[PDB]
Amino acid sequence: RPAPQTALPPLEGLQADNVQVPGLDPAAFKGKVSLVNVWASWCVPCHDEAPLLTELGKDKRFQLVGINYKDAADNARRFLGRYGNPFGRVGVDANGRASIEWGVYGVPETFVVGREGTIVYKLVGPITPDNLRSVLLPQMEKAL
Repeated sequence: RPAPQTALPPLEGLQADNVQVPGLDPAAFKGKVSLVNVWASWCVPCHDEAPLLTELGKDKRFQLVGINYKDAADNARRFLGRYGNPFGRVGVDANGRASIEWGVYGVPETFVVGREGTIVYKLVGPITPDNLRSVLLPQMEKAL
């Protein structure tokens, strides 16, 4: 299905290369292979998976998008300062309403969005070394 057309404001004060990281504009999916991760600082598996996303963010073939779910800004900024920020865009979903449009049961969940802006794969639960290497990255490469 087409990715939901949800627009979300940014996480104020999150910077990359000395400029504010933008929020989520659904036009950003077209033409790219994107990973969309829905996370919160209070979520236990979200901590477990964070260092794996920081590494994946080094791979410039892909766009990484974060949806910060039901999380206070100070805590979200602490989280990304602790583990690093792998995301090129971070949208804040303070009330969870955008995540319902994405079909999110709880955090974390991860989606792969292809060049046509459609959802080609979903992972429920944390990214692990095994599902990164042998499930998610293969699907992402196929979508290129």
